[PDB]
Amino acid sequence: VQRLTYRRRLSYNTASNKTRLSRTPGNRIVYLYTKKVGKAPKSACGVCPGRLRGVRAVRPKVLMRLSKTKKHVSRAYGGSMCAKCVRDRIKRAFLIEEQKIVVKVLKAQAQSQK
Amino acid sequence: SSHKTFRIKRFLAKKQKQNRPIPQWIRMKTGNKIRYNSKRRHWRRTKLGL
Amino acid sequence: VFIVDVKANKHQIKQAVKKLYDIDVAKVNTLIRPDGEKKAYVRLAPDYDALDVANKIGII
RNA sequence: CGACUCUUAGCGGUGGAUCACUCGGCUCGUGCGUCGAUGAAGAACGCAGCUAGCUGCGAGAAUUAAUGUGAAUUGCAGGACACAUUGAUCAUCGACACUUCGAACGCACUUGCGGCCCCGGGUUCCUCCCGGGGCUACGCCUGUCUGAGCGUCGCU
RNA sequence: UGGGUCGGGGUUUCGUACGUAGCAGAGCAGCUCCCUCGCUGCGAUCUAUUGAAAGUCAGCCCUCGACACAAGGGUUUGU
RNA sequence: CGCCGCAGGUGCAGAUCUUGGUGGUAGUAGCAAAUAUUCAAACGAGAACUUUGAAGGCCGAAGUGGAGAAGGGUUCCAUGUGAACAGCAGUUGAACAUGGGUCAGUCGGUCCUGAGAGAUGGGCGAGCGCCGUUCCGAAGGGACGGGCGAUGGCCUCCGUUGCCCUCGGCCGAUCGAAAGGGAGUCGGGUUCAGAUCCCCGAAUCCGGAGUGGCGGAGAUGGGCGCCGCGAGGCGUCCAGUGCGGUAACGCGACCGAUCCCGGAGAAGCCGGCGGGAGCCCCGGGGAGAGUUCUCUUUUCUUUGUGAAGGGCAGGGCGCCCUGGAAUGGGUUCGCCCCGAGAGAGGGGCCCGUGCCUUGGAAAGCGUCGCGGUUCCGGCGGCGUCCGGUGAGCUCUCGCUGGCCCUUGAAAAUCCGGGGGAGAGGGUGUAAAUCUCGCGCCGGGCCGUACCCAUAUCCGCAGCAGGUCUCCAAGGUGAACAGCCUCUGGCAUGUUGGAACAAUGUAGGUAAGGGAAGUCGGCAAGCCGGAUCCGUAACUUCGGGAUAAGGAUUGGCUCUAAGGGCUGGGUCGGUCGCGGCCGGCGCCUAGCAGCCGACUUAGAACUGGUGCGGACCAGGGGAAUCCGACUGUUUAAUUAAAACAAAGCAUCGCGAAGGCCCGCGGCGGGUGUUGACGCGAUGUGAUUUCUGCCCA
RNA sequence: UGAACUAUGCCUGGGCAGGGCGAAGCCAGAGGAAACUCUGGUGGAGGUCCGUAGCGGUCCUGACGUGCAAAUCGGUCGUC
Ligand SMILES: [Mg+2]
Ligand SMILES: [Mg+2]
Ligand SMILES: [Mg+2]
Ligand SMILES: [Mg+2]
Ligand SMILES: [Mg+2]
Ligand SMILES: [Mg+2]
Ligand SMILES: [Mg+2]
Ligand SMILES: [Mg+2]
Ligand SMILES: [Mg+2]
Ligand SMILES: [Mg+2]
Ligand SMILES: [Mg+2]
Ligand SMILES: [Mg+2]
Ligand SMILES: [Mg+2]
Ligand SMILES: [Mg+2]
Ligand SMILES: [Mg+2]
Ligand SMILES: [Mg+2]
Ligand SMILES: [Mg+2]
Ligand SMILES: [Mg+2]
Ligand SMILES: [Mg+2]
Ligand SMILES: [Mg+2]
Ligand SMILES: [Mg+2]
Ligand SMILES: [Mg+2]
Ligand SMILES: [Mg+2]
Ligand SMILES: [Mg+2]
Ligand SMILES: [Mg+2]
Ligand SMILES: [Mg+2]
Ligand SMILES: [Mg+2]
Ligand SMILES: [Mg+2]
Ligand SMILES: [Mg+2]
Ligand SMILES: [Mg+2]
Ligand SMILES: [Mg+2]
Ligand SMILES: [Mg+2]
Ligand SMILES: [Mg+2]
Ligand SMILES: [Mg+2]
Ligand SMILES: [Mg+2]
Ligand SMILES: [Mg+2]
Ligand SMILES: [Mg+2]
Ligand SMILES: [Mg+2]
Ligand SMILES: [Mg+2]
Ligand SMILES: [Mg+2]
Ligand SMILES: [Mg+2]
Ligand SMILES: [Mg+2]
Ligand SMILES: [Mg+2]
Ligand SMILES: [Mg+2]
Ligand SMILES: [Mg+2]
Ligand SMILES: [Mg+2]
Ligand SMILES: [Mg+2]
Ligand SMILES: [Mg+2]
Ligand SMILES: [Zn+2]
Repeated sequence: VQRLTYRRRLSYNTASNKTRLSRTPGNRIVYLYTKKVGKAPKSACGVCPGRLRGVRAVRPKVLMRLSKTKKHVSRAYGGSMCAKCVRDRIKRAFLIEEQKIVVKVLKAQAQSQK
Repeated sequence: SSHKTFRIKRFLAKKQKQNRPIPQWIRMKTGNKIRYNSKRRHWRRTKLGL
Repeated sequence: VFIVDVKANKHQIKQAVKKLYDIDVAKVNTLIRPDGEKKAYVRLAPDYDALDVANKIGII
């Protein structure tokens, strides 16, 4: 079998020296130095363990040359927060603001007595 | 090694250049007294200072 | 192929060749020799022929 | 008969003593008694037609100018040089020049990266690229400018 | 005449060679105008040829078969 | 040089004297670790050693192979020489001599921080200095925003520019990794020696574009009055910082500052599964070779498609919609999951290294020829095909678990969101703006050859030592074991020839006996794999345990079991010998055909009882002492009972503190700490005890 | 003047065949009046065992002992 050699002077099996096999048009097998596996964003909620949908998973400096649509989702907090926790915060914001109106009404009616 | 600094490479360059025999016409000069380069250095015999 | 000053960079080599030979150059590759002299490979523009330029220089 | 061994001598080797030589030391004495941010000492790298060392020198690089001298330098070559419309060589040295480190000075170095102001080019002024030049260390004195203080006051 | 080198014979060691043949062989896989109990392969092993095959002086024994070679070389030695 | 005086570094056999030279020893010891060489020829004065060819061997992919890091520094590559060197030789050489050789935006350095190092302020110090790294500093020199203006000029209007207002804590310089983080280059060709760097061809990242390079987006629609048969035009007014999907989210852009929030960078070890590839394997089709004494449609070799795009499989999802589940269901090798929304149906997203396609056949490769440019990326023909398998090996991606009094970096850098200060045009010739498509320019500096080791490094040397890694074929086998082989490599390790004495060194065998030898079974030998049985005392109940002990094992011929794929129709009642619905039927104890692994069990036959046939590969039992165990230790005479250890116990300390460093500073370590902590001791697991004595 | 060897702490990397034993957890079956127990699988723990590479260095008191070596070599070994 045809055995392989590194193509760079880094001779150690480090996290930056990862390769894959490739057959060239010259019918020889060579190393191709792969890029690291990118990660999708985690949600800003800090609760949901899954990563965000609709966002391309690339290394951080690749995001500079990606277009805007590939990095977010068309929604409030889109591309930074999960849809589930956005729904929860919309309801939580509304209901707590309602509760403030409750205590304001309750205190205003209870102060009618001198 | 293959990886070297510019100072190391320049030091090795001068050591290489002066590691040559004396010209033969030196031996015909008046009051010569010099027979051969006594400062010849072989890479395997004597290692460089650096 | 030229032997150049070790301090000159590719931009200086490019301009120096262009001025004192009246030729256009495409790119300059540069190494430093084991004896300490800098060597420059000066590729010429396609409309300049390196053969007859070396003839008028006198190194043919 | 020889071989071998021993002794002595002749000659030849090996070795470098002895002697003779001495552009070196050591000792004493004298006269001067002079380094450096205008960048020292020291180090590195370069520089000759043929040049590795030593020596000399700094990209003007085994030396430029000037002055004195007055026909060489030399290992080889080459080429000057009316020696008066000035001159080889050597000496002297007052002009000029003097790479990079180094107190070492933009920041940093077993790497490299800035900032400001001019000039030139691609621009065809507007600020991007390339090149060139000048600056950009710490401490400190005098003065200057800009300031701070519910420090001491004055006027309002 | 000689001694060699092959060959032959003897001795001896091991244990029955390859090939061929077999209605020998646990069986299995194909062919059925066939065959009327058969034919074509694979198959360790067995049987016969076959006490065969192979080795055997190099420090075994005898040859008188074949082949070539052998009246050559050097250094010395005297009462 | 003699004589008269003067002055000494003034007389050698020794000092294991100092330096230099030379003997005997002695043509002696020696040139013996890793199996091995032989034939012919060439060159040449000369050949055991050079070169070529032919054999026979070895390394045997955990290499004697192919490449790197450190280190070396020219040893690299040609040509020549035969002085010295390569412990024999040499026509050879890592020797000598003469020339040549290392080409980068995308391979690294460079950038970031890490453990740490280290200025300034401050403190100390006789002093050179050293302490300290946020501490006892007036430590932000920046900014689109706004204003006052110089209008410096294509003084239209936008750039510049000094000052003022407002905003501005990485709150600390700087250094610190060629294995950490870190955008983006691949394929083919080419040299005597360089190539991911040269050439050819395909890309791509970052940066810049002021007067704006081109498109596209923004963004160009409605209402009313009129003309006009209508179509279509004119005037006025009002919008317009994009759009789709229930949703997950999608579309080519998709205005927006200071400020805030978040993400990525950015995370251990181990297990078990699954997907993808490379390799290996099997069945054919070609091309070229090998064998052909006989047989063999045979045996061997070979039989491509880079990056970057587009599309499609495949994998994953703790993503969405419907709906509401117990007779609970789904489901994994294991798990695990569900009224906090299962099963089912339909979607969405991520990865896509696989396939197709652009690249692309024009190249490469294999063959077969034809011409030459003394040594043409020559010219040409033909081919570069179809399939199948897997607990296979190696990478990779993913899923899901386990372990921790252990929880497994930081920073550069990049991005998303929240908010809405602002900016832009009056319906146009549109404006501000644009993370969309295409176009233009640039990417400086340093390294880059070679060796990387039984000869290029360190060990005084071409030294059996030491020295960090990557790739990894066939057979046997449990296997990266040992043994044999292919690709690749080599010449047996600084000499050869002839003999086959003693004594060695290394390795075997030995009748009968069986430790009688010896301090002592030291050394050697016995045993050994796997399958089926069978296993005691004791025990901390886990072990002991492969206890002990026993049988079997080959070859050949079969048999049996262990799976995966599709298809199961009663029919023209008609026409798109086939298609739409249906009167028209009962596999429902499942069949039919095809395909493919190894493994197990059973049996017959068979050999001179031989069969784990080489290789691989535990002798066992009964006790006593010590140490609980695993671990560690005197590198170079001691591996132990010694040290450590968990466990037990004791002591100090509440921070103005305990213990400790410090020449010095209210300096520093524990301490990013706080009694379940830190510091100091002793004993040494478990079990059981731990008595008396404070003179 | 030295931590290029060694000792120890920290930072950042790399690496360790093939088998045996069979811990918790889980499934099923069986027995029982219950209480509960038994059996077969599954699973894959452990400063676990045999044993490579690696790391070490027991014995031969082997070789060598003007050595290959100013500490190396062979077998046998400890751990893995
Ligand atoms: Mg050396
Ligand atoms: Mg370069
Ligand atoms: Mg004599
Ligand atoms: Mg002069
Ligand atoms: Mg650096
Ligand atoms: Mg005041
Ligand atoms: Mg005979
Ligand atoms: Mg004396
Ligand atoms: Mg004497
Ligand atoms: Mg001898
Ligand atoms: Mg010998
Ligand atoms: Mg072999
Ligand atoms: Mg190698
Ligand atoms: Mg060579
Ligand atoms: Mg020799
Ligand atoms: Mg040489
Ligand atoms: Mg600050
Ligand atoms: Mg740095
Ligand atoms: Mg790195
Ligand atoms: Mg090369
Ligand atoms: Mg293709
Ligand atoms: Mg492909
Ligand atoms: Mg469901
Ligand atoms: Mg072709
Ligand atoms: Mg290289
Ligand atoms: Mg060695
Ligand atoms: Mg040395
Ligand atoms: Mg050797
Ligand atoms: Mg040998
Ligand atoms: Mg030999
Ligand atoms: Mg016996
Ligand atoms: Mg016996
Ligand atoms: Mg006895
Ligand atoms: Mg006795
Ligand atoms: Mg023994
Ligand atoms: Mg026992
Ligand atoms: Mg049998
Ligand atoms: Mg112990
Ligand atoms: Mg104990
Ligand atoms: Mg030890
Ligand atoms: Mg010891
Ligand atoms: Mg020992
Ligand atoms: Mg105890
Ligand atoms: Mg203790
Ligand atoms: Mg160290
Ligand atoms: Mg263990
Ligand atoms: Mg063990
Ligand atoms: Mg011994
Ligand atoms: Zn959430």
